[PDB]
Amino acid sequence: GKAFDDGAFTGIREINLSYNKETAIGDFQVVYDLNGSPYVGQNHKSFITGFTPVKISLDFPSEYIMEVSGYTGNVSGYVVVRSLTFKTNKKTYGPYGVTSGTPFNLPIENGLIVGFKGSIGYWLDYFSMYLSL
Amino acid sequence: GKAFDDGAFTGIREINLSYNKETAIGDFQVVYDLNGSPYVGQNHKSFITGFTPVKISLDFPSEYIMEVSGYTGNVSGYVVVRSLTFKTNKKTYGPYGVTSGTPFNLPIENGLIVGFKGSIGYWLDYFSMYLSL
Amino acid sequence: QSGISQTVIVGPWGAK
Amino acid sequence: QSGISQTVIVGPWGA
Ligand SMILES: CO[C@@H]1O[C@H](CO)[C@H](O)[C@H](O[C@@H]2O[C@H](CO)[C@H](O)[C@H](O)[C@H]2O)[C@H]1O
Repeated sequence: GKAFDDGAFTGIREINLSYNKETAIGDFQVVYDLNGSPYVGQNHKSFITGFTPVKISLDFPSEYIMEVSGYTGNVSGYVVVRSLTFKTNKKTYGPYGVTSGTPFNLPIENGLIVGFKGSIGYWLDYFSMYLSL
Repeated sequence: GKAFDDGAFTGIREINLSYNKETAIGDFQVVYDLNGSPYVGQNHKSFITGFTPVKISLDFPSEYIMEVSGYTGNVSGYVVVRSLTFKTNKKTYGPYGVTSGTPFNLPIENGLIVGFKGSIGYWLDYFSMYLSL
Repeated sequence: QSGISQTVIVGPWGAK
Repeated sequence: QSGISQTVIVGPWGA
């Protein structure tokens, strides 16, 4: 897959992703907050197409992500993130994509996701998160 | 369980925990660094005995934890931390306990675990970790 | 704010 | 040091 790294920003305003329930999470793009103004992140796109796009539009600044969880599993020989769920103080968005395989979750007791990095080939291979106060 | 919250420190020097190879994690205790001095954190003790103690003595400050992982699951009907594994830049300590149930993992690409909080009754019920640069 | 300094905390894992 | 600010990073998940 093609590695990406957004670096760190002030907060998150919108998450844009795509998935296919038969396979895994496909594209990923975040609209960040940068010093109280929207910053449109790079769109990190799969090698292939056919996915279902979703827009998660957060009521920033009062709504923020409290937990990112998911499943990883093998799709056509590739171990990829097959499912994502984003839980905010206001609501849960997801699961998007097939909820079978090995679960992961990052719950946050204090602090803010402020950036994403990872890798996307045919599917989202993996991702990490920047956290700040 | 009985709640505990050590708070945040400069680093970790040593983890003293106990486990049963048939059940879950019991006692948990941490010697932190506090600005260059060992800080003996309070021994957080299971309400029950029968555990096998483990002393994870890190080569602070050159050695530091890069991933904490484990399993949560039912024991006697309670969800508890059944297993913990501490991987550092030098070597892997664990798994300790029973490697069964829902897996979890917090890998750290950048930054440091500087504190623990949680709750222990018969077993370690749950926990969280303070992170810092 | 207060005079208490803050730190990122991730978790909890385990009983909810 | 360098002139680049740093930030805690957790991950990755997926493998
Ligand atoms: C038998 O004693 C129990 O030990 C358990 C496993 O360590 C729990 O600590 C239990 O305390 C109960 O824990 C549950 C969590 O699933 C919940 O907090 C409940 O409110 C609490 O009494 C303890 O009695």
